[PDB]
Amino acid sequence: VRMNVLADALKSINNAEKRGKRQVLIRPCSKVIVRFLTVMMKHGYIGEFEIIDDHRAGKIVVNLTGRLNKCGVISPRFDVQLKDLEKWQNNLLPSRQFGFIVLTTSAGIMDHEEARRKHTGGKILGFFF
Amino acid sequence: MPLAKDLLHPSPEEEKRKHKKKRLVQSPNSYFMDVKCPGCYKITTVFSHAQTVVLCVGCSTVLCQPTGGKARLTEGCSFRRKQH
Amino acid sequence: GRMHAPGKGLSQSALPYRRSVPTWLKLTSDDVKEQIYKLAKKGLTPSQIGVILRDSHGVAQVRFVTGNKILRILKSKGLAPDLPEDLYHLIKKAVAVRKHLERNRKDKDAKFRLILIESRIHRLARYYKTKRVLPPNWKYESSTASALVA
Amino acid sequence: EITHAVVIKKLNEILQARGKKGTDRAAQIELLQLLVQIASENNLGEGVIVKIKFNIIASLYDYNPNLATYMKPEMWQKCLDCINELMDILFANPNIFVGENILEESENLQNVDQPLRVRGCILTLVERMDEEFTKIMQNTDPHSQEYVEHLKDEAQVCAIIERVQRYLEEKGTTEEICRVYLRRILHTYYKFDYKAHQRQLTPPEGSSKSEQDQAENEGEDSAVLMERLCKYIYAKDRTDRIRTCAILCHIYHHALHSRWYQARDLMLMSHLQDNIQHADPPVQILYNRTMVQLGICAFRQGLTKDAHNALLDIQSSGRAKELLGQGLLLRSLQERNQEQEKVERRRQVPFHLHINLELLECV
RNA sequence: GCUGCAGUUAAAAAGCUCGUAGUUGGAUCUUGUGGAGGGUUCCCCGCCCCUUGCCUCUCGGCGCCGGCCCGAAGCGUUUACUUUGAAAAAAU
RNA sequence: UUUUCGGAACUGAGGCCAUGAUUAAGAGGGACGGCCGGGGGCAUUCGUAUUGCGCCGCUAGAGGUGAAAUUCUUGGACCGGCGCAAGACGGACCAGAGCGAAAGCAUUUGCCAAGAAUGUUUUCAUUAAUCAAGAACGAAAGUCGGAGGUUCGAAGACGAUCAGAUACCGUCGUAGUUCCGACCAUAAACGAUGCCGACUGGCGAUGCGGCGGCGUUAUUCCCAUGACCCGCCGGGCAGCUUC
Repeated sequence: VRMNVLADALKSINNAEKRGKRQVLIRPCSKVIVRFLTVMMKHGYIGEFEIIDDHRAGKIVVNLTGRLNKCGVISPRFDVQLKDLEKWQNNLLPSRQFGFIVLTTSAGIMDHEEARRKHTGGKILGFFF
Repeated sequence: MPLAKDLLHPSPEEEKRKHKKKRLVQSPNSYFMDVKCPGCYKITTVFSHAQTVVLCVGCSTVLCQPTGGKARLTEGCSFRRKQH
Repeated sequence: GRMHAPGKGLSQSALPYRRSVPTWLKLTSDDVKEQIYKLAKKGLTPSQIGVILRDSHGVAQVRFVTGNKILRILKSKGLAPDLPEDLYHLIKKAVAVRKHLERNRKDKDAKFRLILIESRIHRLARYYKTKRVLPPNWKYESSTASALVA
Repeated sequence: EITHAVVIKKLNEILQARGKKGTDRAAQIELLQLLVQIASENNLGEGVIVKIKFNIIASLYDYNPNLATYMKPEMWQKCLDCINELMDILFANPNIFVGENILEESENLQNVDQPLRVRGCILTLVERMDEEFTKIMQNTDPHSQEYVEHLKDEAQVCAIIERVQRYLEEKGTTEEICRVYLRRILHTYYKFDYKAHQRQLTPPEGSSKSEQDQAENEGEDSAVLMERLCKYIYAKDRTDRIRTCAILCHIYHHALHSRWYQARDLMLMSHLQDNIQHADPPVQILYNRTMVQLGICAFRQGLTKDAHNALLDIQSSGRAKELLGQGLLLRSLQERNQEQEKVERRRQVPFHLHINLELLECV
C-alpha cells in the first residue's frame, strides 16, 4: 500500500524531467509537498505551480524549466545535530559549490544553509541539485 | 500526447471520454428523470440505474425493469433528464 | 486489491463536487426522517433504506438533505439493531456453508472457503470490540453461530 | 400444509416477482389462481382471500408486455368473467378487508400508509379496463364481420359499471367515486336519435313499469341527472385539461335527446373556445365534434343561415380527416413530420363513433 | 554490505494459501500590514481572531494622590526530537 | 446551649452555548442488479470401440518383424453376418481460448453451497500491508482393510539380435492400473523469476461486463431483444515493434 506520499511526488517529477516533459501532475497533495516545492522554487530549480480542489486531498500541476539534475528522499526521518550535518552533505551532494539538503525543524521546513544561521537541528526530508 | 500539452485545461471531448474516477475532478455518468404513463397521469421521479422494480402512484404493475446497466422503461411518455 | 482473492477491479460510486440539494426536490428534512422511521419498522437494514429512497424518490444522498448519516438517525430513536450490518451478513453466510458440509464431506473447495469466511469474521469483530460496539466477552463459536441470527 | 404459510409467505415470495427479467409471466397468474382455488377452508375461504382476488386481476393485464399493444380475445374473456366474480362478493357483507379495520380475523393488512386509498383500487381496476376496450375496437377492420362480433362487448362494459351503484362503501357516493358516473355517460353521450327515442316514440306505454324496470326506463333523464348533481365535486380538480372537457360531451346529450335550442343554450352559456385552444387535442376533439352538431341540428330545424354559420368553420379547410385523426403521411408537397404522427394514431376516436362525411357535406 | 552486496541462466524465492506476536501505515484542524538589527517583502516588539492561554487572590516590596496597577504561584493535553545550562579521577 | 459562616457530598427544577458528529481515499469490508465460466460435491444418462460367449456362411492359412521365430488352425483359425455380457474411456469440434490458491478441470439433464469482473449520486468509516508460532489443500508412485478385473503391464517365463545381451525388438503375464475408507507429504511441484503500491513509448488483435451509432438479417405488423458491422471505458491470458 501507499506508506509515504512525499516519495511519490519526487519520483514522479524525476521521471518527467528525464523524458523532457514541460509539465507534471502530482496526486495526492499534502502540506509537506507544498512546503518542499516552495524551497526548490525559491532557489530557482522549478517554475510556478497550481493546486486543484476536488474535496479528496487535492492535486498539483507543476511547470519544469530543465535545470534540475535530481531530487530525492531519505526514508527513515533520521535526526541531525549541527555537529553531524557536515557528514550528510559530504555523502549526498555533488560539490561544495551547489545543491541543497532539506530539513524539518521547530522553526520550520528549510534549506540546510539556513539551519546554520538559525542555529538549529532537525529531521532530514530530502535533497535537490 | 506530445512533449508540451498543458494539463490544467482539458477540452470537454478529452474529459467526457475518460473513466469517472480518472477525470481531473470526479463526476457521475448517472442522472434523475421524470416519468409518466397511460391510464393514470401523476408524474413521478426515477434514477437511470435503478435496482428496484418501480411502481407508479398510478398503481400500474411495472414502470421500469432493472438491468445490468441502465434500467429500461415500459414505453412511458418521458425519458427527460432533470437539469441539475 | 481484494483481501482474499488475486483480483484488483476498480468499480465504485463517484459523488459530485456540489453537496447542495437541487431546486426541484420537494421533500424536507423532517419528512425524510419520518419515511426513514416507517421503512425501519419493516426490518430493512440501513443499506436497503438508501436504495429505496434513491430509486423511487428524489433524494440522491440523505446526508445532504438531513445533516446526519442514516444509522445515527435510527440510533437516536432506538430503532437501529444491536449487531451491525456487515457482521450480521458475514455470520449469516458461514452457517449456510456449515449446513452444506455435514452431508458433502468430499467438497474440499467448500472446506477451504469456510476458513476464508470465518477468518474475516474474526478480523471484523476484533475491530468493533476495541470501539465498544460489542462486549469484551463477545465470541463467535461454530456450535453457537446458528443462534446469533434467529 | 398450514394456512399462514399460504396467506402470507406463499403469496409474498411470488408477488414480489412483478417486473424482473427472470419472471415466468404465466405462472404469476396461475399460482395466484391456485391460491384463490385452495380456499374451501373456514376463516379464509369466505373472506380474506379477497386480497388475492384483487391481485390476480391486476396480474391479468401484464401478460401483454407493453402499454400500447391490445389484449388478445382469448385472455380478455377472463377479465370480464373475473371483474364480476369480484363485484358479486361486495354484496355479501357491510365490512372491510384491504382498507379500513372493523374486525380482526387472522390478518391485519391495515398496517398500510393512509390505508383507505387501497379501496380505490376497485375503481382504478375498472377504469384501466374501460380504456382498454377502446384499444380492442381501434385494432380490427371496420369493413368486416369481426368488428360487429367485438361490438357484442359494448353492452357488457355497461353491465359492469352500472353495478357500481347498488354495492358501494367509499364515503357514500360523493367523495371521488363520482368518476364511475362520468365513465357511465361516456357510453351514452353519443347514442343516436333513433336509440334515444326507443322509450319516447317507439311504444312508451307498452313496456313494463315496476321499480325493476324503471331503473332502465329513466334512460336519458340519467344523462341530465349526471350533467348537474356532481359539478360541485368535479370542482375539486385544478387541471384545466380535465375540468373543461365534461360540458363539451354534455351538449351532445341535449342536441339529439331533446330540442336544438337546449344544445345552443349549454354551448353559448359556457364560452369554452379560447380555453380549449389552451387545452390539448383530445379535448379539442369534443369542441369540433359538438359544434358541427349545432349546425346539423340547425339544418334539421330548417334554419339554413345558422346551419351555414356553424358548419363553415370546419369547412374552411380540407382538415376533417385529420380532425378525425386519420390523415395521410403525404397528400401534398407539404407533409414533413414523422416523430409526432404515431402519438396521434394512439390518441384518436374509434370507428363506430364516426359521423358520416358524405352526410356532413350534404347537410 | 547501517552507509553499501546478491537470488531468470554463474551459489541462491518456502509447492500453495490462511494467520497470532514483530516491523510499517492515506488526507485534514491560525495569517499579512507597522517599528529595531538587516534588506527592498523575513528573522525580535504589538496587531483582523487568540500573543505567554487563563485567573484572583493573599503571606510577601513596588508606582502615586485608601483604590487601581506590574514580578512569583495553580499551571499551560502527556512524550520523543533539537538547542542551552549544571555535574562527571589522573595518566593516555 | 443555639444560630451564623466556611469545608466535604448525595440530589431537584430551570435558561444559557451557532449547544457537541472533519472528509469519503483511482484504501478496505458489506448490501443490491443483470449476466459469465472444461471451478467444486451428489444423483442421472448416452456413444462407439476393445476383450469374451452363442448361432450361421466359405476354404488354408492367420499373427508379428529390418528379416525371422515363439504362438494360433480341418472336433475350422483369420475374414463376413446377427445377438448377448462386463469393465475402462469421453475422439473429431479443441484454439499461444476459459476457470481455479496451487495440485488440477471437457457426453446429457437435474439438485446443493460458493466466486471474479462490471454497473451503482447504497452503507460502515481506517476496519489495512507483509508475516516467528500454529493450521487447511497438495500429480504419479508406495503402504493397510473391503469390492471389481475389460485394456495395458514393474517382477517373472520364453523367441530373436550379438563376442556377451541378466537390454533396445516380438509372444505370454504377477503386483498395479478402476471404486470405497484410512495413511504418506514428495516433483525439471518451472515463468528455473515472493507479495503490496507509484511512475515511464507506439500498434493491431482476443475473452467478459457496460456505453454510443448509419445499415443488413430473424421472430409478431411496428417497439423491445438475438446474429453481424464501426467506435469508447474498466479489468484479464498474450503478441509485434522501438537507440
